[PDB]
Amino acid sequence: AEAWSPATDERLRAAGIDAEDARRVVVTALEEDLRYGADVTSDATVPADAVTEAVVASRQPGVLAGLPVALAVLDLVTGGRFEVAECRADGDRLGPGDVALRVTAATRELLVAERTMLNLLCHLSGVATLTARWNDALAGTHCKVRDSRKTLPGLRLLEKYAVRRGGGQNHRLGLGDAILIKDNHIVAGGSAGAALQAARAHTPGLPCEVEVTTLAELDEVLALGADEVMLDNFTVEQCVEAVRRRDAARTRTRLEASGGLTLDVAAAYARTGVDLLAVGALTHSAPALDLGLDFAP
Amino acid sequence: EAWSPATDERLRAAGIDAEDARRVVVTALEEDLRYGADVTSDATVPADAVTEAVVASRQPGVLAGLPVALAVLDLVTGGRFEVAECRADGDRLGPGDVALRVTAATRELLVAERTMLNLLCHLSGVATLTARWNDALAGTHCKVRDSRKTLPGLRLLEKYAVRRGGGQNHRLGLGDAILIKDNHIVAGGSAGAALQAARAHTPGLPCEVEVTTLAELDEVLALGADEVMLDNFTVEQCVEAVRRRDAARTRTRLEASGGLTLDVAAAYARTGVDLLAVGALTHSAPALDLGLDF
Ligand SMILES: O=C(O)CCCCC(=O)O
Ligand SMILES: [Cl-]
Ligand SMILES: [Cl-]
Ligand SMILES: [Cl-]
Repeated sequence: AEAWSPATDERLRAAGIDAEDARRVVVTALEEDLRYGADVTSDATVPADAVTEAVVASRQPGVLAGLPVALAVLDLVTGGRFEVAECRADGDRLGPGDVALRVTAATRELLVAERTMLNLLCHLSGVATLTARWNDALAGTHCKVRDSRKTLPGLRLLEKYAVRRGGGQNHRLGLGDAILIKDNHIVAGGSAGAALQAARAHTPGLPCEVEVTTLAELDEVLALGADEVMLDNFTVEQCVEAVRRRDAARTRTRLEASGGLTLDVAAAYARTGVDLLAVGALTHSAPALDLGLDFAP
Repeated sequence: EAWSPATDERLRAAGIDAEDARRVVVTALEEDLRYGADVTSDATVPADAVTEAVVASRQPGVLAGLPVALAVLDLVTGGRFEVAECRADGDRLGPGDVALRVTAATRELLVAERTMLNLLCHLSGVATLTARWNDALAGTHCKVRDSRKTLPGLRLLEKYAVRRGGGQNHRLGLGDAILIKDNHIVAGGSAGAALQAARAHTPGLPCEVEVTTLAELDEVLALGADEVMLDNFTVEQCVEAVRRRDAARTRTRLEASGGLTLDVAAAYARTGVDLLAVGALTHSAPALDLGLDF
């Protein structure tokens, strides 16, 4: 059905969704479902001229994300022949039974679109829902939660979007848009300070963060006025000490805790005064939110 | 942007679709490289540096995706890498067990590693969760199967990982088997009518029909349905369903699904049903924690 309508492109861009990446994801997903042939079940049991109303409804409480992409799927499958009666916005809180979308379209085309629409909605809503749980554990502090490059293959930009819809902040998108010095770079470079100085000199225009595993490495990069330091697998007490040394250096380096973190210790870490938590699980281990598509009776 | 014959051979020996795997790998590398080169490593790691690297598990689980991770490394290095040691997909790993030992240019490992690990940790996570469902079903004849609730773009690799965890696949897509769902019956008005229409249309294609009530079950058992999916039946309703199937004396295979979770898996396996269809295997599998250490 080759590409959807410009109205759908505008809705994707209005939402901050990368439209070319979303097209690749959608076209690929439909292909996974249709490469063995037409929908035999529906073609045998549903008339070609049937049209129906359908409701996308949540079965669990959580945060909605990906509804513009699901509409792009339906737009593509129907060639634009659908009408929306009702829709919630990405970022909205849903409870069980809440209706996220009500649409009318040819019944056979809804049956083809349904599973691709839901696989996208449920995963992205699951990401935004988990992100919101982490963000809520940070209430009462100024701490924020951030994601990582531990995304699922092919879904990076959509999952980064979902993290934003859940109240999280995006970490860098790839290897070339920001520096993140890690232990292999510190070993190679000769010290934490040497790696930090080499990165600053090689690409002075990029954001620069250095990950440390010890308080000794932290002292080095504070002495060089690093803008942002990732504290790798620090205990809560080591974070308090790290924050103490940061406050005394009066460089106002941002501190980001990472590694060894779970939702039940997130509030404890935020209380130490670190500025950020970096959480891989937001994208690599987010349980899907259970949404279903139900035809009108 | 092509890998070696040795990799095509590896993927085929494993039963992995190579064209799909190429699409997944190339797409995933582009996600990481579209903003420019690995500026961090280019500033700090010598261009001539070479290192051995170990993929090791931090947690117990089942390995899956290792030939795909090697295809990533093959592409990034242009074939310039040495394998010293490898486990096989489907092997059980414990903490510290070494899945893979390779030697390559250090900068190329640093470009390859996160793509390799995103694939390896996800697919091993799918296989690991599948294996836990299989363990809960041990001592019964009930088997676990997956579904079309796969992450977009990852269907064939995720279905592969379910098999490596000891699970069954059913339909790969919409076209390869008939599965009459609740929405088909809503649209038609009758579960028995939908079954007969499907049977008539393509007599040799096996029909599975999904029911939500014991009265619907009665209706399709009377028509001699070959396979019935019990949608959101409780444990007690499945026992009742097995009873009515036995009383109707049909050979109908019974499958249960609908929000199934691991803490009730072992109970559902003792209802008499033949299969549990579990969406969570593919849409809610926690990643297996694997790391790559120089
Ligand atoms: O949408 C389909 O084609 C199958 C969906 C199975 C029912 C569900 O959403 O739980
Ligand atoms: Cl935004
Ligand atoms: Cl950044
Ligand atoms: Cl196999």
